[PDB]
Amino acid sequence: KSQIPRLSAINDLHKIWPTVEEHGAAIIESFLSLDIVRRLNEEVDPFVKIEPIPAAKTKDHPNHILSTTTRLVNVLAPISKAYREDVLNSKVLHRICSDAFHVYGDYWVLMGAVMELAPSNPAQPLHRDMRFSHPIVEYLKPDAPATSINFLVALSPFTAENGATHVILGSHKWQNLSNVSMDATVRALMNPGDALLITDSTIHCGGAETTGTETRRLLTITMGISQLTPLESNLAVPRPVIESLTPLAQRLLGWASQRSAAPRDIGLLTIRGNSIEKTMNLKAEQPL
Amino acid sequence: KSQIPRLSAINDLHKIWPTVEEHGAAIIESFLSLDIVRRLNEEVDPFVKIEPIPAAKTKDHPNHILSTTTRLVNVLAPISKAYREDVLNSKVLHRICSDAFHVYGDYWVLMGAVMELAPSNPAQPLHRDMRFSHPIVEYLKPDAPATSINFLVALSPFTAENGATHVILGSHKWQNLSNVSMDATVRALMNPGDALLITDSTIHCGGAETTGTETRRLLTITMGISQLTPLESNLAVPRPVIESLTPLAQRLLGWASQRSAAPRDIGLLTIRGNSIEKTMNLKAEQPL
Ligand SMILES: O=C1N[C@@H](Cc2ccccc2)C(=O)Nc2ccccc21
Ligand SMILES: O=C1N[C@@H](Cc2ccccc2)C(=O)Nc2ccccc21
Ligand SMILES: O=C(O)CCC(=O)C(=O)O
Ligand SMILES: O=C(O)CCC(=O)C(=O)O
Ligand code: NI
Ligand code: NI
Repeated sequence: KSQIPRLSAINDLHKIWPTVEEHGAAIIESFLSLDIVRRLNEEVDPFVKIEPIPAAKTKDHPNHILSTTTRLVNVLAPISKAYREDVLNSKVLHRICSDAFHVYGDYWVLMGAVMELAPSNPAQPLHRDMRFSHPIVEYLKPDAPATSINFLVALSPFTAENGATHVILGSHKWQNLSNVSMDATVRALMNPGDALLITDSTIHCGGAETTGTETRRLLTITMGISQLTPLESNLAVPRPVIESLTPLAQRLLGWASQRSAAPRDIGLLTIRGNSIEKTMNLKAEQPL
Repeated sequence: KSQIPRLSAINDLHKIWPTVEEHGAAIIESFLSLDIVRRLNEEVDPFVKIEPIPAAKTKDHPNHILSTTTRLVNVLAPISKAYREDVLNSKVLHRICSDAFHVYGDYWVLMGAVMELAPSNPAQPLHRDMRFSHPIVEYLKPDAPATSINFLVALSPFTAENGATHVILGSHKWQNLSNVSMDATVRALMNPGDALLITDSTIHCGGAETTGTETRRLLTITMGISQLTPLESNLAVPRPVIESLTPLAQRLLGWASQRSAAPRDIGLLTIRGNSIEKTMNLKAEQPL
């Protein structure tokens, strides 16, 4: 069985989305530079350590899906300068997203999260994303273009023994799910900064951590059309932080109005025919 | 040809959604009381008068669909006490919406707008709503439950001669649109406070104003699943106004996290497993 296609972020940029469209998955080598990975890790480190279990009793929106050996930290903009500046303005991410979502219109971040898997974390069951937040997605026609995609960025090494992600190639086009098995999977072996890109229909899972010593970390960036509601809110992010961002980054975090691809688009999150950014007089690129 | 079913808001409450489900439209008699209509009208009056044309050059999100003899005013919460208190907490609206959207989960306001049609306003072309903002909706399977519904509330009399809404009964189930004609329509004749309820698949249009003297006004409330992005933003609504609302009204305006109907729902607009309202310490029902 054939492996996940590997593509250069520098050279093969126009080939990335067509590849995912065909196979359901692609590995983007050096999606983030090692410098960006280093700064991202440093900035999120303490927030990963203080994060409780996903289904902690203190939470009013507990995650009952993820294992107790998973830690997930979202709403990264206020935590990480590298995220809000480098990741949110990634030329590669934006080319892929505009290739992917042009049929629908504008796109934004549905969730940007760091996930850290403790030693001996078991494999996740094979799944498609979005089913515990957006039931609407299951009612889309089979040939509907993907309404969200997920960049699974390695922040530490992904190996077969430490739980590298499994994917079933071609499974984004499957309607009958009788042949879903771990026998049908291939692995996303990745160095830090490489990204596995999948769609919301790609059948995949986190792998089993089998060493008992290694901690695997990733940055998962679910990008989706602006017509779908994000899993996370940036409503509580301080205005100085928001005003430090580019207009594009502001749009990605829901601090701007949005547009569909309809020829006479009437817009999303508008205020009596005017945008959020015009109405609130929202500055951009103001240093902290 | 049969007329639009007419139902009591007081007596026939459980019958309303089943009726719309079957026929694509229903008239809810006295959906709003005359007192609520009176206060709503008084409060929005000046904002309708100052509103420019829908496609005004001053706007960065112009509406190129609506006629120059239409005035549309949305983001009503800061304008109208009657809207934000009485309309947003309507027992009838909430029963219908929970009946309609239980398969998907939470719902909210996609747009609440007052529309005023000037004398001699021409008929709109026959259409389905949501096509100039949510291209995603066209990619839903034919049997997918409606993801949004529209309450067209009469704020002045709707008559045949002054442009009462046209609907094609049963058209919410149509896939082939070859028989779409004004010959297939019936009218929503309504007194102020009556509401025409349709789905996002019901083929309908505003009627022709033929008197040359009468100004027709309506309150259009598009309610939709919380998984779809609103056409309008309440991000710029002052915090004192938001904190005056009920928790339910806050949720409807995007000032709360949201839930899907998935058995192990992980939530929408959450902040590291906690809700917007918990994180921002958002008060509710604090008088101005
Ligand atoms: O919690 C998340 N569940 C997944 C689904 C899933 C996870 C584990 C096992 C089975 C299913 C999801 O739908 N979305 C995301 C996306 C980014 C990070 C976490 C999740
Ligand atoms: O501008 C709006 N266009 C309509 C569609 C339409 C209107 C006129 C003529 C043809 C199509 C819509 O999709 N949504 C709404 C909903 C509430 C108020 C206005 C509109
Ligand atoms: O652990 C991984 O590599 C995959 C994680 C994943 O698919 C998820 O949490 O949704
Ligand atoms: O004018 C009416 O009664 C219908 C208005 C309408 O359908 C719309 O503007 O979307
Ligand atoms: Ni997943
Ligand atoms: Ni309409």
